[PDB]
Amino acid sequence: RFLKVKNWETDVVLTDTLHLKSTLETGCTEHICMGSIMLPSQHTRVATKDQLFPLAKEFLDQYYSSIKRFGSKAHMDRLEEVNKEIESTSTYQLKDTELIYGAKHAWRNASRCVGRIQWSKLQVFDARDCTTAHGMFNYICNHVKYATNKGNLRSAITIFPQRTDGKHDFRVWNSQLIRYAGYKQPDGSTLGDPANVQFTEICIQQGWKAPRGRFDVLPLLLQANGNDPELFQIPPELVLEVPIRHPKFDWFKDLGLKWYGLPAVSNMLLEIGGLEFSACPFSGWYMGTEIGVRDYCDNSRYNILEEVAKKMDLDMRKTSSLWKDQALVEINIAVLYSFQSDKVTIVDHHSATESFIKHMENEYRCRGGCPADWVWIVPPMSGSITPVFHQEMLNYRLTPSFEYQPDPWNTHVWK
Amino acid sequence: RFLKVKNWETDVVLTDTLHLKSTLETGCTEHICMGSIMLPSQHTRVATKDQLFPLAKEFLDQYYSSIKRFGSKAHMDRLEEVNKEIESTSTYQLKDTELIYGAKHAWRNASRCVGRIQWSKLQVFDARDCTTAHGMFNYICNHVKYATNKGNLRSAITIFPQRTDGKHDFRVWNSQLIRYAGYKQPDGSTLGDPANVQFTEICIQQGWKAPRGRFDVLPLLLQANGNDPELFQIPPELVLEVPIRHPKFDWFKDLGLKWYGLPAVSNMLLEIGGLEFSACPFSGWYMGTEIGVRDYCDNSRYNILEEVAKKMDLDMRKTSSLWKDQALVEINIAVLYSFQSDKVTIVDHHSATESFIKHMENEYRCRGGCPADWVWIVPPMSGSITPVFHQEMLNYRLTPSFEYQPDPWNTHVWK
Ligand code: HEM
Ligand code: HEM
Ligand SMILES: Cc1cc(N)nc(COc2cc(CCN3CCC3)cc(F)c2F)c1
Ligand SMILES: Cc1cc(N)nc(COc2cc(CCN3CCC3)cc(F)c2F)c1
Ligand SMILES: C[C@H](O)[C@H](O)[C@H]1CNc2nc(N)[nH]c(=O)c2N1
Ligand SMILES: C[C@H](O)[C@H](O)[C@H]1CNc2nc(N)[nH]c(=O)c2N1
Ligand SMILES: [Zn+2]
Repeated sequence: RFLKVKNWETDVVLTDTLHLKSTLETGCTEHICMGSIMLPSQHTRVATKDQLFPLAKEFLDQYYSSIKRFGSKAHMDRLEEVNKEIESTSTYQLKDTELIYGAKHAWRNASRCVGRIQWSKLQVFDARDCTTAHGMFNYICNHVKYATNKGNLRSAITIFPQRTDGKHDFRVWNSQLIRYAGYKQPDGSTLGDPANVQFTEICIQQGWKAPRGRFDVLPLLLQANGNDPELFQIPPELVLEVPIRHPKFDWFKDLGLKWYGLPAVSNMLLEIGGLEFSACPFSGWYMGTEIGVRDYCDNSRYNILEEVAKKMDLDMRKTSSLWKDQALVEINIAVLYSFQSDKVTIVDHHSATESFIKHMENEYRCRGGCPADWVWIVPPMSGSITPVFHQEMLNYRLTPSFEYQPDPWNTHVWK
Repeated sequence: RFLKVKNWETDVVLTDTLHLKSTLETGCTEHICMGSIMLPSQHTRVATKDQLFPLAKEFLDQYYSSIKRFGSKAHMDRLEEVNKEIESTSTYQLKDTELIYGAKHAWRNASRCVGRIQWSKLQVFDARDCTTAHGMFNYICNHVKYATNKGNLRSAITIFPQRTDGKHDFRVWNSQLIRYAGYKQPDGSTLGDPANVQFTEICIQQGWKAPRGRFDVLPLLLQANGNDPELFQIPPELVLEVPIRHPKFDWFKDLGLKWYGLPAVSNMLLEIGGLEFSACPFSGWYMGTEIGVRDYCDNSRYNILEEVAKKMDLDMRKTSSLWKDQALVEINIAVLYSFQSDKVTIVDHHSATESFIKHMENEYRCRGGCPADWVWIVPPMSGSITPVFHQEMLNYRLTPSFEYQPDPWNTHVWK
């Protein structure tokens, strides 16, 4: 088919033929839709040689087709050359160019990502020569420094060697390079970030000297070629942080919150031409809601709506006073304010969602489509006053892609 | 299968086997998901006699199974009796009991409805004896009065005769029984409600004396047995309205807004046992966001975020001041306040979404499932601070159901 998606705020219509090239499955059948299951058996990530050539063939056929050298001799030699090498070694290696293309297009194809207008502006750091945890720590530190750029943030990805057998496997055990620690208390309450409490304990299991407080930058746990991971502390000077004040409430400093500048997802798996990159941390800059709404106000995250309402002196008795809503807008005004007053790159959820629509336009004109996940594109506050609420989005799974993968501490055969 | 849905705020898991009894299709394939297309060719509504018996059989098999008389003689006689009548007339008629059951279960199965905890408490008004537009006006007026109950709102539905040939067809041309008018201006701007401007013109086409202002209660356009529709004005005393003030801002009265108490969708189609009820207006009470967020603040609806921000004296220059968000919480505090201070039934979006989770529990315990549409369940503001943001929902199409249908003024062969 050649499906149509509509915007109901603007009566704009686009036509999607890109979904035809789609390959992977979604979890939805004809009789059930599953667009709200968080981690489906599809989106989560062992492969053989027979399976491997079509995936190389397909990938190389789009990559040459993109530089305007489709199916020619430079193409067919390269198809022959990897075909041969996949006979010989049963796997193969990517040209430096094929890696940059594959990486940028895994982001371009990430349907849950609102910020994809910047997909082509991605710095690829090739760390396929890495052998040790120390080498990983060094590539990662150089990633942080470059991406952070003293607050003028830049998108980057660092790609450690691809999985081979499966038991020799590079992994960053952190879910993000920079996260705050999470400790449980005597009464059972939680200090820091409740999300990471299990991870924080694994780091103490391996000998972390926790400064058992709130915003405690976790160390890195780096697994190299299947070996047992090792702890490393990012130099504090390389960890940029923003203290959250408000442009009205002088008591907002007293709240005493802060966040890190650099969102940098490290636990994902990067698929290119059938090869699997189990360590591939990637970074950009924050949309405000990801801190102000989710990090700070999720019930099982920092859960600050309590204290902020109290200090605003709010009708906190009734549910229908909307005191939760009132304090969520102020918390998000203060996150934005703080970040921009410190020259640290941040986008508000209005600006970013307007850009995604602009982006969808381009993707539909110059590519014939753009897979998008409305459940995840719409910002977690003020949904319908942002234009993506009113935009129909076809979700489908293209490749190259980022995929979820099981946490290594269940998989990793220890020793 | 026997699928599992998770809540990620509470780590609660439910098992869904109800989807197995599902019948209709959703629009999603294995390779595409379409859970964000507004009106899919599925959800929109001509049927023959061969098709008709299985649908009667299936419906009667669940209805007797519910009163604890599954497949017995009272059952088999009734299956024989409608089978015979479907031979004879090629259609059939529903027992008063089968109509109440079918109606309540069309609501129970409406996966986009957040308020379904009250599905069993539904007043069914059987208007299948109606022959004229005047009879329709009278059934509808009695609906409004009963449902409104002087602000203590009650759920009701009024069911005009089922479609037969297709060209003799009862329709309420209004989309809701009570809506405000929409007129265009000289400069092209819009007074009233821009949604209805086409409808408002059709009513003036048929001779409405528009009081060309804002909150102008539209007249009813009633089509009876295929005949050309006729205009009727609900008695003003039967149209309950709530003037919107704020519990801080004395200037909020000066804004000069008001809304009607009774949400009452009239343009839907009710499917029961294979029979199609083209006129079936149904009502309950409002969730606040439906007025404060969508009606009042949609760009192509009343679009009041401008004036409210101005009066709050807001940093309206930058996008990232979040002035749009700030004025949306106040507008929604004032809608709730006003409605409850006037003893008119209204639910806030926190209260209603907590109830839907409680409801989902019951539906999964005592029925094995509950189809839900996350795109439409999550409230259009403060999504993630309400528990339905964190709840995975399987969407699937059961029957009896409400279905969309084309507007009659394109279909109706005039004269
Ligand atoms: C440029 C600034 C960026 C912004 C503002 C941004 C924003 C977001 C947001 C809000 C989400 C939803 C996830 C959540 O809310 O927790 C997301 C998802 C995602 N983004 Fe982006 N992102 C950016 C850059 C990047 C980069 C550089 C990459 C890859 C190189 C990337 C790939 C992804 C992926 C894979 C997902 C998740 C898809 C899934 O879970 O299946 N993003 N992003
Ligand atoms: C009891 C109070 C009720 C509340 C608070 C409520 C709330 C809602 C909301 C917020 C929606 C989403 C639509 C939108 O936002 O525009 C919805 C949809 C819907 N509701 Fe309910 N509703 C109520 C009663 C009812 C009743 C009495 C019926 C039927 C007898 C019903 C059947 C439906 C249907 C069919 C839909 C739309 C599904 C679709 O578009 O496919 N609801 N409701
Ligand atoms: C580079 C970047 C910039 C930015 N601003 N935000 C992000 C967050 O992206 C991601 C978030 C998650 C976590 C899913 N959530 C935790 C439970 C649900 C997984 C991913 F794979 C992402 F890519 C990334
Ligand atoms: C009884 C009741 C109570 C309440 N509080 N709200 C509603 C609204 O329900 C509905 C809304 C729509 C319109 C869809 N929108 C317009 C463009 C998108 C269609 C339906 F079929 C509904 F049922 C109904
Ligand atoms: C159950 C549901 O799928 C889950 O809460 C999703 C909903 N949409 C989301 N959207 C974003 N951007 N991030 C999220 O974590 C989620 N969580
Ligand atoms: C494009 C999208 O499907 C459309 O805007 C939907 C999204 N979710 C919704 N949810 C509700 N409750 N009401 C709506 O009108 C919509 N609109
Ligand atoms: Zn789907």
